[PDB]
Amino acid sequence: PIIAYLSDIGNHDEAHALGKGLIKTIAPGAEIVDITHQVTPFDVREGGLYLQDVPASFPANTVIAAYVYPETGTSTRTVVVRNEKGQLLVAPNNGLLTWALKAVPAVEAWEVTSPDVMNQPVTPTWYGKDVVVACGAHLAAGVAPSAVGPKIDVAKLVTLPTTPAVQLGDGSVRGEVVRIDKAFGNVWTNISLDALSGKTLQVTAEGLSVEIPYYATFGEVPIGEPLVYNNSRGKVALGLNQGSFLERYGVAAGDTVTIGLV
Amino acid sequence: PIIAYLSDIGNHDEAHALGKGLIKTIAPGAEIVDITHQVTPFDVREGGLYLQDVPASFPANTVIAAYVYPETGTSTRTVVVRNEKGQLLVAPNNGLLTWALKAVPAVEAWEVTSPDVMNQPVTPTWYGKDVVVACGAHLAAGVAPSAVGPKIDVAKLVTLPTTPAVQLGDGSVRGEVVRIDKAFGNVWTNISLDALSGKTLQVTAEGLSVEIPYYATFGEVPIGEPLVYNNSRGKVALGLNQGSFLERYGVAAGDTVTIGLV
Amino acid sequence: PIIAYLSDIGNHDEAHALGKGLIKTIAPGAEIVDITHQVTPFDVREGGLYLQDVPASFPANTVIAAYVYPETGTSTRTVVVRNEKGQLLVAPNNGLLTWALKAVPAVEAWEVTSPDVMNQPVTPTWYGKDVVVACGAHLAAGVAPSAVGPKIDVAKLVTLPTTPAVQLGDGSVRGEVVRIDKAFGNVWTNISLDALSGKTLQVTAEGLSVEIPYYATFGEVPIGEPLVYNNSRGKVALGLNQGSFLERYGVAAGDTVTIGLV
Ligand SMILES: Nc1ncnc2c1ncn2[C@@H]1O[C@H](CCl)[C@@H](O)[C@H]1O
Ligand SMILES: Nc1ncnc2c1ncn2[C@@H]1O[C@H](CCl)[C@@H](O)[C@H]1O
Ligand SMILES: Nc1ncnc2c1ncn2[C@@H]1O[C@H](CCl)[C@@H](O)[C@H]1O
Ligand code: MET
Ligand code: MET
Ligand code: MET
Repeated sequence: PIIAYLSDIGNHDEAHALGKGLIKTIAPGAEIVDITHQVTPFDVREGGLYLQDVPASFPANTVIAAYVYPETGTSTRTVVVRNEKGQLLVAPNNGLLTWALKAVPAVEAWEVTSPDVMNQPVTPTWYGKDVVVACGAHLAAGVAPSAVGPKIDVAKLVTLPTTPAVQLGDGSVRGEVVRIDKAFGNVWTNISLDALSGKTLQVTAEGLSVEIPYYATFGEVPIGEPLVYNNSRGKVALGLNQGSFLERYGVAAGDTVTIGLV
Repeated sequence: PIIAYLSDIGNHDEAHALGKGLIKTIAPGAEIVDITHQVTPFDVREGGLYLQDVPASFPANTVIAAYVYPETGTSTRTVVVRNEKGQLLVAPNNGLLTWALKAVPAVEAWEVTSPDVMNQPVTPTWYGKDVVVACGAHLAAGVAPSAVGPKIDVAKLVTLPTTPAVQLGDGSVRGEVVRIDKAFGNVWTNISLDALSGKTLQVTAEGLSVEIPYYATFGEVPIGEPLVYNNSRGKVALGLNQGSFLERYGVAAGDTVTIGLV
Repeated sequence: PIIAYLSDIGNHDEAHALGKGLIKTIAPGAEIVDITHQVTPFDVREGGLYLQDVPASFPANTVIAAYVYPETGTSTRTVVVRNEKGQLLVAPNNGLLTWALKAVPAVEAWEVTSPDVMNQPVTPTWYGKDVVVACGAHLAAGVAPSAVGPKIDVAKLVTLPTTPAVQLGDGSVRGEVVRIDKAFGNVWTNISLDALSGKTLQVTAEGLSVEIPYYATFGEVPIGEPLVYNNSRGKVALGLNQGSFLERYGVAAGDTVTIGLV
């Protein structure tokens, strides 16, 4: 069994590793694979976006244990979700799993109430470790999901709002910068390729209007010059060959962007 | 067997991983779990604080291999310590293990002198890899601790000084900021809750004097507002709900802080 | 089997971990050991330098899967190399493996052409995951190297240029700062000790000329003062005891440096 592990606690001190110690105590045979622990502090949306493509990439016998949990020690509970692939996801019921479940939908869910899957005495400021990680490790060790607490309708899993890309009427699409690919400065939108229907495109945002060609990969434009492309996760992206589209055009996550032909 | 691994060498290049290569060469069956490699360069105190809670969180069959070793290649030796839980700790004898052993005390110790647990030819500027990690991997592979070198009285393990919290006489406690919880800006003191005996508290430091209520977790105060709480490791902490108490009040590690009722 | 994994994609989000998911899907029994994912974006030279000492440190049954692949989705292919130790290396054929193969030379090589070792449909902007990592995992799972595609003469592996240290005639050596040891600010040159033949040395670069003694380790000079030493990888290095030689003298990677006796 594999536990895929994400938090916003950072990798710069022992905290994230104390969770790993707990995993090994409960499930010594579980293989721990970090997703990241560098989610922006308290940023449930950034964390959930990071989780979107994890289900498709990991084996079906994976437990995804993930928390960005500024609600720790409150009425906000942790949930377990079995998705269509056979994976189990454990997380605060705060919208963290919105995109992972869009990608690979939930078939059953449960609320985590049983102390026998918790690390007691649970500390109020770290439910991330003592409820989420603890329960993920019990699932990895073979505890049945239904033994964590009551079933709950898939419909009661909290979701955060997602802005659809909208076709405007002439052929251009008004959408949104979903995230920055921060290592490189590439800009990832929510605009699907099949929504625009070796052509060129007009791209519009508050800062500017530029004409940019479409290519399959960075190297099909000269160093420093821009391209629109289809990114690894199926959506329209903006970049510069071996440069930072973020720094040059100052785009930001959440900025409305409008894209259309010629 | 689990090797829990900490250094100040960073995770930004291959150096920390070359230790992992050495572990796998000596003990292919050992599971490597990083603690962190981002300890501040040369900061034995920060490293040792990071190690304090590792013994309680990890299984008893764990070897804690840890170095912040600006004394590498000198007369400062490496030691092996068996603690009350059955874990083995390997580290420079430079105070790095002060807090881990406060938390879970040493029952026996040894000086590392036998070359058969060293990666020879030992390089003078990296005893961290060639003595500490190498010996940790031999311990993980089954080498007996007594085979590393001479026994030494627990009393000769080097410790760094620790400032006790002092009750002043009226009911307030003069203490010290032990560390900053850097991902979030929470401030961790050495003041125990049972030392202050839903109340409010006066907190005093050089920068300021403010009145702050006590709660069990961040979410019991509105976003942006301060709380005193009991942190996950048993000590009094200062934070802001989804904010940085460090940045707002400018507190620092090592600052004397005084806290008392109403 | 061990997969040693390097990229320039960063560890701050899920991308590097999606490769790990793919590894576990193809080779669940493979142990994944990160080298680093913090190579500077697009910096093939920095990545290859990081890989130089990996072959010697890792077991012979290691697959080194490494990519800094700004050529992804282009005619630049991925290669498999068996080196003298029995390890397999998988990487873009773009010079990334120059130094790893200097250190432990290639005995056979192959071009990766067979789709049966690729993660199809390969995405054009991430050959790093879908060709390099995918093929590394198949090798770890037992696929034979010759089954990846056509053999190629070791001579056709792309290399990047390396500047030799040159003895100038009087006894001083003109060389080059190969890399900065970034955690600490130590300066690593390409000058061999046996090329200079408890003495003192004159060190010359554009910024300055200073006299610096030679010692085996940092602690043999007082805190804050400079030393020339032999670093862990066999070359002449410049540092300050518990300080940053980079910040004090402003040296940089690629700066010509000249060193000689008295
Ligand atoms: N000052 C603070 N205010 C609100 N939430 C905080 C916090 N410090 C840590 N957490 C939150 O504690 C969780 C562990 Cl359960 C992390 O996920 C973090 O999001
Ligand atoms: N310029 C320098 N001065 C003093 N100590 C140094 C150093 N560079 C690395 N180390 C020290 O070398 C150790 C590996 Cl044995 C690290 O733990 C580091 O603390
Ligand atoms: N805007 C960009 N321009 C050129 N190359 C880029 C890029 N963004 C990512 N990569 C390159 O994509 C690889 C994955 Cl195959 C990484 O190794 C990276 O070097
Ligand atoms: C930017 S890293 C290269 C691959 C990335 N997944 C993309 O499609 O933009
Ligand atoms: C600040 S991260 C949340 C948990 C942490 N251990 C604390 O008690 O402050
Ligand atoms: C600078 S980290 C200490 C060891 C390093 N490998 C060196 O020789 O400079």
